[PDB]
Amino acid sequence: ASFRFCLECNNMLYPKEDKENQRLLYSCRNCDYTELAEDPKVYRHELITNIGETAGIVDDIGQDPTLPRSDKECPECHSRDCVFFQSQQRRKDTNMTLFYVCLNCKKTFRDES
Amino acid sequence: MIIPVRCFSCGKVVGDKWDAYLRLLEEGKQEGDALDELKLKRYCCRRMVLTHVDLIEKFLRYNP
Amino acid sequence: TTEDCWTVISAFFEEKGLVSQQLDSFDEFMETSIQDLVWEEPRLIIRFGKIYLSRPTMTEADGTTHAMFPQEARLRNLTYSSPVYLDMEKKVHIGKVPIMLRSKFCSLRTLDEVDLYKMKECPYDMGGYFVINGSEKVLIAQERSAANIVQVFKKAAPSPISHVAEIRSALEKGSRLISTMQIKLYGREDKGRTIKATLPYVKQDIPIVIVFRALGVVPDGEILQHICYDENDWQMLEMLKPCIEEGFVIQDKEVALDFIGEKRIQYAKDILQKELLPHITQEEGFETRKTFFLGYMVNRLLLCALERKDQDDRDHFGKKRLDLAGPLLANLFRILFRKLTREIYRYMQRCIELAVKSTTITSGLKYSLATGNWGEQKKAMSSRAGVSQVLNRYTYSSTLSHLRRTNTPIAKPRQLHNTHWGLVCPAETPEGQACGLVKNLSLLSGISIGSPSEPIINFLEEWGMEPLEDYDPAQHTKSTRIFVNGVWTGIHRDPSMLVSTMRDLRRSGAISPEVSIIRDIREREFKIFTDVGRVYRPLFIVEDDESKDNELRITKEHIRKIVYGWSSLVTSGVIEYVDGEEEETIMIAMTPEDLQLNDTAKRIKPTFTHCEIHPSMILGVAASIIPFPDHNQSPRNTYQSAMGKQAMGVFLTNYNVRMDTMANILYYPQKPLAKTQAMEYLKFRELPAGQNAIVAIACYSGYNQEDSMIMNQSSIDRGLFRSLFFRSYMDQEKRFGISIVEEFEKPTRATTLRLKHGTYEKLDEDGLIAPGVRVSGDDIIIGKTTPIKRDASTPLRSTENGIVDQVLLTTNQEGLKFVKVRMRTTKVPQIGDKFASRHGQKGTIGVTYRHEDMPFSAEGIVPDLIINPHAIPSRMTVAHLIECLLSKVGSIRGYEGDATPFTDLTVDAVSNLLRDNGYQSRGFEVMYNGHTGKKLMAQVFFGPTYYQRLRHMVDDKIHARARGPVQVLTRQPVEGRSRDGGLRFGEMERDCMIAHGAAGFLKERLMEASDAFRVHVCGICGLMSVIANLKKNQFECRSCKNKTNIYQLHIPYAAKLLFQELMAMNIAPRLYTERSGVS
Amino acid sequence: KKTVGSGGGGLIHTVMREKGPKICAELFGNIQKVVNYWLLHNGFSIGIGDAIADAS
Amino acid sequence: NEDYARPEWMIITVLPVPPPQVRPSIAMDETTQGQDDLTHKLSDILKANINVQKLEM
Amino acid sequence: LHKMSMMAHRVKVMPYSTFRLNLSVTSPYNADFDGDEMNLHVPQSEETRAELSQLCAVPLQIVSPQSNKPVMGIVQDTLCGVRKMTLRDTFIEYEQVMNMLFWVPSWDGVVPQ
Ligand SMILES: [Zn+2]
Ligand SMILES: [Zn+2]
Ligand SMILES: [Zn+2]
Ligand SMILES: [Zn+2]
Repeated sequence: ASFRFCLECNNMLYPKEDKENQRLLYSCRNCDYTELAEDPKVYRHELITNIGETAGIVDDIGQDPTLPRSDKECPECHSRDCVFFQSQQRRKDTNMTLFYVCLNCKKTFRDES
Repeated sequence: MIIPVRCFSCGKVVGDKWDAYLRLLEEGKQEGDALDELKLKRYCCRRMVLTHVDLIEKFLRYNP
Repeated sequence: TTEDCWTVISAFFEEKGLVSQQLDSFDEFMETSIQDLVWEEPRLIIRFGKIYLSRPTMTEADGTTHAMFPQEARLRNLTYSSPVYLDMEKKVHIGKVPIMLRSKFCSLRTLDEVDLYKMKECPYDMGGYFVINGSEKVLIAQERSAANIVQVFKKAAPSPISHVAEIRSALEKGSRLISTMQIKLYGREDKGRTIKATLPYVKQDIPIVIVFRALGVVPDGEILQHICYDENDWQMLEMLKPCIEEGFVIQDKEVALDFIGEKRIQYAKDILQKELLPHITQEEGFETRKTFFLGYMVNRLLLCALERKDQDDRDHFGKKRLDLAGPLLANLFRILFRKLTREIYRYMQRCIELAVKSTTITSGLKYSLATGNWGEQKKAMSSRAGVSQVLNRYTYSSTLSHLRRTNTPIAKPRQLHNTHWGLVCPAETPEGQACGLVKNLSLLSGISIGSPSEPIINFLEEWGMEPLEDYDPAQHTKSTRIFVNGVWTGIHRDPSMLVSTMRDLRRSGAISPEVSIIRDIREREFKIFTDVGRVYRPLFIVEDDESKDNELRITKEHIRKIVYGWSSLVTSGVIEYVDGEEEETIMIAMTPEDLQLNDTAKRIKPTFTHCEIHPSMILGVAASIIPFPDHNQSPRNTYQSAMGKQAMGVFLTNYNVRMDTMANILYYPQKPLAKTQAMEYLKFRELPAGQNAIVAIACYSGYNQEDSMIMNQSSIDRGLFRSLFFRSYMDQEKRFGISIVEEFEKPTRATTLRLKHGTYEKLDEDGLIAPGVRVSGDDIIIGKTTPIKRDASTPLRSTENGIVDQVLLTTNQEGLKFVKVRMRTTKVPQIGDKFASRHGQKGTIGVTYRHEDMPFSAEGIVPDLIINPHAIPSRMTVAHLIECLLSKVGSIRGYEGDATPFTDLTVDAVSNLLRDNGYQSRGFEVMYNGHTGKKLMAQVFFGPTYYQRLRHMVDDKIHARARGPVQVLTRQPVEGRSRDGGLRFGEMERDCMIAHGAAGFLKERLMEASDAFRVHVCGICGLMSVIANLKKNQFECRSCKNKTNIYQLHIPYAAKLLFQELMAMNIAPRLYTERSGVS
Repeated sequence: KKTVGSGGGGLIHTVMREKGPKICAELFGNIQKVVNYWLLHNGFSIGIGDAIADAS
Repeated sequence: NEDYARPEWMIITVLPVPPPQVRPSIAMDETTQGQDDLTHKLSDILKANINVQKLEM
Repeated sequence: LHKMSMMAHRVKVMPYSTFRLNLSVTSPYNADFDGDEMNLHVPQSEETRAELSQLCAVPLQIVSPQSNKPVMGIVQDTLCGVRKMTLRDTFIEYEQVMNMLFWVPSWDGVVPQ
């Protein structure tokens, strides 16, 4: 996504409606600047997350000895040296499935069934 | 703290066996056998010397 | 092999010794630290320079200034401190600093074997203690939640606040302010959510928004630059929305610095350079960095507040430090020196135009160390008591433990956390009250000292380190950020090489082995800790340097090689110091061997980066002496871990020249029949704590019931478990500036009478007794008087007695007569004295039989002790039974028995070796009842086991009183058996009796057998006024003017006072002998 | 334990109720002296061997 | 109750000074000090009374 | 914390510096001999005594009112052994059968067939 703010007095962008033409506009309440809407989405809540399970996986995630070793095989390079874990979402209501990543691609294949 | 005249457990003397022991060590390099020959059969009288910690030596290095 | 790592361990103590920490941390204060402290906030409206610290001296009247020595100060009750001088600029003597024995400024530090023997100092004495006014004082480690670190706590449903993050800050070197930053977060995880933070001196709390504009960043997106490092994290961003609107009312730096109530705005700055996050540095042109910090904090916050990271583990030892001796002498000093600062300010505020009584720095230090109250003296008790105690000297392993002890100021702290592994001993810790709040350090653990930051800061900003100043979160995606001592010194790109270079630089030894470096890949960060107070242990390095397969760097050549200290063993990259924090990101292998069919008897056994030197090194003094602690119920080990500190033996060898109050020596000691390889370093063989009793676990007379044991009189006569008991009464000849001195004589008559009860006939004319004298009852031990001729002579405590063993007279600095007396006494084990093994199997004597009465075995062999089988099932302590077996073999086999933890020895193995010698494979033997000679229908577990004779012998407890010395304030009896006192009859004892309906008896206690008193009340004003002159009958009671209506009652004097008190508080307790309110 | 313990049916509970306080208080001393004596001659103990499970 | 306790008597005019047995001294035989905690804050009160008066005259 | 935590006992003077108490009365106080100490108080009136024997005597305490059951049984050695001694396999001959009846103070003076 990577949405935007605005130059001149660098602030948050609040949306307003383009009355006479019927369409959405975005603006600022410090100056006057106005740019159209990037997307119709404004806010989302999500009471049953799923984002943040893949939590930062730099390639270096294979030199951290405290991680388990699995001999499966990625959906691309077809290797057999993979590491895994469970969601990093510390939510008492999460589930316990294993996500596996391979040091020779970076997929997120599970073990679930 | 010096050797105990007579063994607590059974009563058998054990005062003399001191110099004898510390010798059969230095030279003859024994334990088990030395003792056996020193006439120290059953573990009861036995443990006395082999468990003795001659502190007196360091004490003697003291002035009065 | 396994037996090899032992030699490695041997190599360690040969050079560092059990008390490294203590000395090392002391020297660090003397050598360096002390200077840096005096040169910071000195100069007064005239500067100060280098300081001189001369050696020990004794300025006493009737002599010049005798160069004093430890072993003397002890006996004469002095102070092992030396002078301190400083060339002040506009030579001078300034206070006496107490040196720490065996350190660096203590002359002993050089003298060799024979050399020392000549200084009277016992070689086995590892020193490490101070000698204030005689008694050996040992500074106790004080734990405290580390500073400068990011945390996050959730705050309960009932509270306007949801979560909160805190960070304690203090200058690692320089004053050390104790002001913490609080960045709260009101509005619980529901309600319609502001974010406020607390600043020093600000009444209310301030909303983060203003704080950004107040720094120098007023527009958005340049702000989220610092906060969020991923424009695509809409979640985080959302939360913030309502907050921006809060500060939307302040659109610039002027009002920003304003609202905090031109004068304030100017003042605002101040509060940013001296109050706002005061650590890091208070310079000037660094504003930028902190902004990135304040962003990284609010980040760490939400990372939890969004259920992505758990709440910070409050008891994660790694985030806790330990202020050893060296550090303490700082925060204490400042408080003083600052009063010294403003003291020299007072002399200048008297000079209407040398003086500096350098005893305030001497006596101040003394106060604390003597009592245990750090914070100055004065009407300031608002300090902490516990610090510095009276070093134990019951047994050697007792004393040891005490120095290696840690405290921890106050249901969750008391827990045994994971982090405690390796660094602290799991068992040794006091029962009841504070239990777990007093931890003892493991053998391998050590504390940091204080290395330097720059030689690694440079080493960074000269290897790939693009400064924080100019950062772009989107341009620089995976930039690995690095933290230094809780500060963010910029990020770094690919670190993998940068990392395994500094760590290799350390292994050669050019950047102290004490620094900590932790890389948290799972977040892309690098923790750097140089700090002073970080506990660390040592581990083996593995490294895959095998281009022909997949192996430990260390070889059998390093081993046999053991100019080669332990410092080289580290200067060769064979061992690393891993603190609790760094531990988090490593993987440690247990057994070196295996972790790189079986017998159905032995114990079932269940990428590697490091190995454990040896598991039996995680223990401290207490558990270290327990044989097979891995065979007993753990909570039991924890008991012996305490009782050990209470047994008898020999605590030192110079003991024959010590004039200390209370001391016990076991007649004939005995090194155990079974031992730990570690004992080899605890000099235990030269200082045993007990004897090997010929145990026999069986039932007999029924006097060995309920944890009470039977002891064979016959061998008690042969000197078994006998012990000497010392005590040392001391006195002085006090004076007054007004020439009035006391005397040390054999007083009699002379107008006063004020004398004691016992006899003085056993007093030679020097006013002292002789060492032959058989003292008893109350007999005066010393003879003193006070002319104002009243006796002030000291009498042997009524309950005690024995024989004098050595008396000695001596001068005092004030040219007074110093005299100490020592009394000896042999203590024989008695049908009541307490004993115990090394397995929490404590018990006292119930009776004592002789050889005949005693049960015996065909061989002849007879037991010295008989404990009951019932003390085994629920106690679960099995190792005891095992210690017995093993020790029954080493006895018969003559070979020393190894008992050390996890080795390759089993009960089935030992059993076969015992079958090779001749006796039953399980120990058991036949026995004939000493009374009839007939065999016992059963067999018994007859075998030699080690037994310590703990102190607490009857004759030190036995107490009985019937109308004795009464207290003064109350007039009830007095406390303690020592003062002939009386037992309390507290609530619970009352209650019971009342249930029994023992009305009268109770009334008879509280009155006849204690207080009681006849008071006269007034029939009109129910008060205790009446002037009852028991002769001329005259009663009276003015104010209500009566003399006719008066009553007599019998009430406890204790109560009468209660009333007088109540009266003195203006409340009026009317007592009526007739009901008046009716109904 | 079941028959001479601090239990309901307890032989003690009954002797107090059926014979009285005195006799039962004495009853102890007897039952004691007797047992202890017997054991004194019959002997009794415990050792590691009482804690090992069969080979198989 | 106008007789046993009237609201007004909750303020003290003349202060009841308690005797030795209430706040005893503990001498080290006889010719040595030893004074109670209260045996200090009484003179302190006294002084705070004296000085007070010596500011009201 | 018990009604039985305080009871009147008959004095028996014996040697050696220690309070010698009966075994069966261990659990009421809930004591052991691993070092435990005990307080003793001494009555003073002529009536006090009666009050001690008529309300605090050990025999009266045998039955605890809280659970309408006793509070003193046969502990350790005596208990453990009585079981053995009871078994059908347990036989005793005249020689011992004599020294045992003698040991019973209450013996009716009649040898059972
Ligand atoms: Zn704008
Ligand atoms: Zn792949
Ligand atoms: Zn023997
Ligand atoms: Zn009156």
